[PDB]
Amino acid sequence: EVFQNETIKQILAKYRRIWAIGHAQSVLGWDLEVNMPKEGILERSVAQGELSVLSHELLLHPEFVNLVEKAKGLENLNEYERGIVRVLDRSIRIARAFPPEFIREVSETTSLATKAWEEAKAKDDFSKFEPWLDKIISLAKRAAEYLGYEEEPYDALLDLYEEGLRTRDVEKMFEVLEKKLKPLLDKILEEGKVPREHPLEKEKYEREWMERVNLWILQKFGFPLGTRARLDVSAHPFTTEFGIRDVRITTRYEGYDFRRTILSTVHEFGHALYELQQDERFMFTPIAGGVSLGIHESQSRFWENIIGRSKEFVELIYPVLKENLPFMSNYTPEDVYLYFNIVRPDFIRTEADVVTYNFHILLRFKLERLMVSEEIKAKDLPEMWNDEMERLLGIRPRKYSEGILQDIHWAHGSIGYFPTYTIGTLLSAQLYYHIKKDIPDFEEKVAKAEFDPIKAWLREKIHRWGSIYPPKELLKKAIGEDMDAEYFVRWVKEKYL
Amino acid sequence: EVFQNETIKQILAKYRRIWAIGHAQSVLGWDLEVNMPKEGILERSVAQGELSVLSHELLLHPEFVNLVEKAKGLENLNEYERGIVRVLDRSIRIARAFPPEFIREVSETTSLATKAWEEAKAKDDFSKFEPWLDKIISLAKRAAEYLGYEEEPYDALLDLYEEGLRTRDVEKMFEVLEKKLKPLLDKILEEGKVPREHPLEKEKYEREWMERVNLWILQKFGFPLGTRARLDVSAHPFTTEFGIRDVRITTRYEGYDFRRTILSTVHEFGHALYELQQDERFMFTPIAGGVSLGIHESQSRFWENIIGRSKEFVELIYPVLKENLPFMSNYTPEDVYLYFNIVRPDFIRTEADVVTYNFHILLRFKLERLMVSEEIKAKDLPEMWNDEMERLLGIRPRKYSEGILQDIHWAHGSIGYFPTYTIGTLLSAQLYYHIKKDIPDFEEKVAKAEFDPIKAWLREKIHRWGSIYPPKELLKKAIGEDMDAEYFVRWVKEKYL
Ligand SMILES: [Pb+2]
Ligand SMILES: [Pb+2]
Repeated sequence: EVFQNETIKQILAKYRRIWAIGHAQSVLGWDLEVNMPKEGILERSVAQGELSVLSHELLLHPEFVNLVEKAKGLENLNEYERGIVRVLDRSIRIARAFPPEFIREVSETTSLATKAWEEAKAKDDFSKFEPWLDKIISLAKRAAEYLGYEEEPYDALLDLYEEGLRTRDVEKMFEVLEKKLKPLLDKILEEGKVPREHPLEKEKYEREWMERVNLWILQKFGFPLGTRARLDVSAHPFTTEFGIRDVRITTRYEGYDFRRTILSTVHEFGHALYELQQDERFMFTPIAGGVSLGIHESQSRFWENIIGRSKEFVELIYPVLKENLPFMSNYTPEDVYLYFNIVRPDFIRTEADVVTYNFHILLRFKLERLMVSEEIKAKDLPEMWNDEMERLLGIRPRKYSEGILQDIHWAHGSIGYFPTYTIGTLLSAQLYYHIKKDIPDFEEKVAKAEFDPIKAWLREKIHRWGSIYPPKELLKKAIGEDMDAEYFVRWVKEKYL
Repeated sequence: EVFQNETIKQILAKYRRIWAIGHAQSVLGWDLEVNMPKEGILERSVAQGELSVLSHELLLHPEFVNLVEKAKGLENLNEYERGIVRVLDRSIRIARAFPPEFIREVSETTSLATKAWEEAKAKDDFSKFEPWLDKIISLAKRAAEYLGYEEEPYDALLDLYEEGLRTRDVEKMFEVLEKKLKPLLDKILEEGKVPREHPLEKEKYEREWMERVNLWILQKFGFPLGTRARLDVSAHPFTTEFGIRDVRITTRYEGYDFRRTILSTVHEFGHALYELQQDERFMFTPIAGGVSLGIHESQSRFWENIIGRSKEFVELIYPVLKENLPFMSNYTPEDVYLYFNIVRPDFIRTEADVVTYNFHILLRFKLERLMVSEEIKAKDLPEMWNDEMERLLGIRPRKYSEGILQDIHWAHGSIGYFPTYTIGTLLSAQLYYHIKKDIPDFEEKVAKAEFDPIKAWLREKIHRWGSIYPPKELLKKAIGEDMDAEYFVRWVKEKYL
């Protein structure tokens, strides 16, 4: 049926091994964050490394590569079998772009740069990370040359994190935002409409109270606990796919500002539902699973912002908040709504509201493009970051930790990564209007906890496709168009004005 | 220092990969029992299988095998480097003894036999497992021929589960038992000394009560929770070693008969301490970790029976039982002692007291030797089992589930396995007297929760050695003698008379 071709089948058979190591890498990663006794890190780390080299070795074995090439030279194949080849070709390609010596240099520099960044952020000192940032800039440019690119070198890094993404693509969405979203922010901020803060931010809670609420919400979403999924706690919330029938998410309980743990769980649910609603005929193959960071964040932001911060979701969860939270006997459902939608330009990207969030990514996009294109100097980055933070949000970091040092990404060498976050927020708005068309009683269904039709919509339009088509081709096919920042602007306009 | 030789080092480097897959297999196995959502079994199972073949493939790679052979031809090497070779030679040897076609036949037959046994036990029908038992008997004999053996074919299976174990060895310990332990049992059973049952067996408890007690006991043992170890719940208690700095044990809360969860946790602690107190200079090498099932059960039975069922341990935990168990306000510490040491011949091996336990293994030993030696018939096994149960314990199974069908072992094909359980019980007694010599205030230290000297004793005598020496050579070196069933008899005599 789905996989008929003989060459395709020999590929998939070998792929199972590669798939198996990945299954193990997932469990290892998850357990490291969730259960592993502190001192087990050294042995966990070596195990993780030996497998990564093994995995890489298997993917590039002459036999495997020969089969892929061969199959790529076949015209008989259906879309599914073709997907296998597109996906695996991109993998083999990216994998052999880096000379083993370079992969080594990066691992080394990265490891040491993260450690140097980690203390530099805590002690507010950019000098302890500066040199490392210059080394990371050089590697990025080299990487761009190893990968190859048509227009700009930055296209190569961007394409690394989002298949088919180009600098011109990123350049465009941010233009639409700077001219149409920026003013909307100013207007919102000056009318005193929504508040910049809320007293519920200070309300303290005991872990068990909120885990009762989160649990309740996940059950309302139909999250298959104990059967195909799990919810646990970790330093930072994340989602993992051990398989189509085993997807797990985590969250954290800060102990205060309950909005955090709630929306964070919903955000991850969004990533999980996607993996959960994959097509089981693709099990053990490279076509199963989300196609990219961008499409993936479209799913997490859909559930978090489109639904989680909507008034209906607030009414739905309101009674549950009252039952488990004592301090809730002093607030009304509107109080919770205003709380869930506060808008306030601030220093930290991870804390930014939905309106100010994308500007944090835009500035990171500008510094990144310059870093890899012109001859930028690390020692000069802090000021460019600060001037940008000031030009977009009116505020200026007073210490490195509130500015250029807040995120780990650059120290890990993740250059060209940041823009996929904006893509998700944008796509989450676009998707909303398209579903708002086939399900006009969207809001009513949310208020009543009838999410099956919405889950089913997402499945048919995005999820079931897995990695069959590249990100862009996937959108056209399912939404009849490409990404368009415009929707995000309307969504915001229609929500705050 | 420890690993100097160049050939040894190239071996250890390649071994890391093999070691890494094993690290992953452990995590996979553990998570399957402890966290995995029910439906994730298919994908977990395939992952587990692909790795086992990979592992096997790596162990037998010409490069690896050539290095081992080469090193085996070196006379310069220290005991440690030598240990590496002994261990790896035995592994490569055992691994290539079975033709790939045979490994396949067994996997197939085993899988289907376990399923057929699983229903056969539930529906009390031996016919649904009988044919499968005949197939398993044939494989066992073939296996013995593939492995090779000097005296009996059964030596080959025995050696498979306990390096260096011979049928003559097993034959001996059971002789000493049948003539010296058997009467002791009769005497004990006829004087009304210890009871055959206790009312505390019926006392019900809520999970949280007992997990407070278990937790307390593990902390009294110095079990490094959150740092190098964990305690969780699973269908059946077991211990796993993800690493020297990551060892985990589980237990279960039946909900009644609290002795079970307590001693079971202590039993597993025994296995864990062993892995925990390994020598870190052997990390990532084949010499780190327990040498065999036998030595391992010596450690679990040491802590479970030598200490866990001793009067001092009962006094130590007594106050804690009172605090968390309401129904305990009706019993005294002697009541708990009698309860912990009841003696009663019964049908189920896993439930047998320490005095009647070894007879369950002796009968399994007799049927196993005949099955692989003479031309035994599956259809005739039930009656031989029943006559043996009657000849040793006076009772006769009335249904297959109480007899020949109670254990999974044969259906898994684990023939020649059972005797390692007796070895552990025996060795746990021998060890007691040897430690009773260097630490005559043994009992006093237990009553006061001063276990460090006892842990240290075990480390120096057994644990630190890892897999450097074969089981037998290990005993001689550390205890100045070989296993001798006699000690177990005295221990029992000195405890019940
Ligand atoms: Pb996310
Ligand atoms: Pb055990």
